Amino acid sequence: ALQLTQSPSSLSASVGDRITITCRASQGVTSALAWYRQKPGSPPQLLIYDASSLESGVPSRFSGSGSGTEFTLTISTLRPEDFATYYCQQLHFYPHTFGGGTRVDVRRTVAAPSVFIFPPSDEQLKSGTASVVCLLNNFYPREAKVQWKVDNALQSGNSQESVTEQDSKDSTYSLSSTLTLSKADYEKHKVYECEVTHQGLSSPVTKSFNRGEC
Amino acid sequence: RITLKESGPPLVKPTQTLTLTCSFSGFSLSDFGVGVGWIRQPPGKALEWLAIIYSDDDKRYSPSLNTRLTITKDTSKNQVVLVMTRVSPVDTATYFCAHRRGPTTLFGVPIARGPVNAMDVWGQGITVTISSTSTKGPSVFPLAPTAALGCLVKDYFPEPVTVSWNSGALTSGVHTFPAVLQSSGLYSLSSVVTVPSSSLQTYTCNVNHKPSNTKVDKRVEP
Amino acid sequence: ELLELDKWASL
Repeated sequence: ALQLTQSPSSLSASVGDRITITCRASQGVTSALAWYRQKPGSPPQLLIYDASSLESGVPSRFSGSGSGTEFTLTISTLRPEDFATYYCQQLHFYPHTFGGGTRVDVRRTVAAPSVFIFPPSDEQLKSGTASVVCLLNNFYPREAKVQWKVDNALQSGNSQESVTEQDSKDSTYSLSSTLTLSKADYEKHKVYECEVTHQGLSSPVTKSFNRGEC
Repeated sequence: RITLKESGPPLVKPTQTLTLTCSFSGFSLSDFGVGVGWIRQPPGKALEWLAIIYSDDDKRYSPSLNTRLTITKDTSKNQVVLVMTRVSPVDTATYFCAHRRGPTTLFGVPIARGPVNAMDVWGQGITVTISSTSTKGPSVFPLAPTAALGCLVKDYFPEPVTVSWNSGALTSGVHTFPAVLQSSGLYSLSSVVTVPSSSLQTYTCNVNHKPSNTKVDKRVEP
Repeated sequence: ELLELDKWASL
């Protein structure tokens, strides 16, 4: 159906900045568009309704413009409580589509992740499962990417990652990636590799170990 | 003042039927043009529209979900109910109900339709997890080699689990990652801490998963 | 693409 694309998907800024977010629709939605702000752990909060109407109780630094297929939200002077995720919603057609959201975090200097790789414990191996974890510590910006390799074979569908919320003093993010194998499969290989791609690295950093290598 | 609140079960099993209730106040589903809709949000994901119902009983559903959704209102109890049949793990999300204004009227005559373009008041939301899983305490494993180390808290259910270091004395350089729901229906997470490679001071992860009364202290070394 | 209009698109 209708596509509602937000740009950008992520954005870094500082208190006092003037930021703009956009939402484009694959088809005209007239003025039936709404903007919301969502702080972690809370429900979305309405800011702008009908493309440009300021919702009651909402601070005047929020403004919305556009019609048809192009909409923009602008926050003239970023306040601390504006670091959050924003969404746009279309209500001209059913179903009432939501955009993918754009995250607004605190900007700081680019910082590459300290990468560490942990092999499975012997205690876990006894249980028949092997978990290999990769840690990307204190990096910025938030976007990063982990690729697991086993004897140079690219792993896919067998890992899971999770990210911390931006640090209140570092303004950094940390990521965990767990590669999961059966003990049998784990013991059929030797080189376990975590390859990391980040904007703070000239090239990809790879951290690895040789299983059984004592 | 308008307020909505979602109620229902925090846990449901796959293939089951999930029934959610939106209890509101400050408005009536007998009031002209007023609507109540349901929106969901998988953890770390975007908002996804589910359905809406109006005071004239008009109903619409998300097309990719209309074979499993039923929305109904009880005008006299100020409630709206959403039934989702044959649920699966992708259905775990936080569920929200929200209010939609009807058109502005002047002497009982609609004069402005602009206010209907938004969902103006939302409920706090209810978290629903879909797992065929039973209460289960975690297995704690060491994550051993600034140096990094931690404790892998694996295979537990349900949430949550608390993790501290050195009984609450180590706070700096600690990162307890949000848990991931594994394909098996059990959660898993890691808590790591970064320290001066010089320090290797003892380090132990205090892990407590109340749902199962599983308490574990694991010391981690090089 | 063929979408159904909202309740108030023809008010």
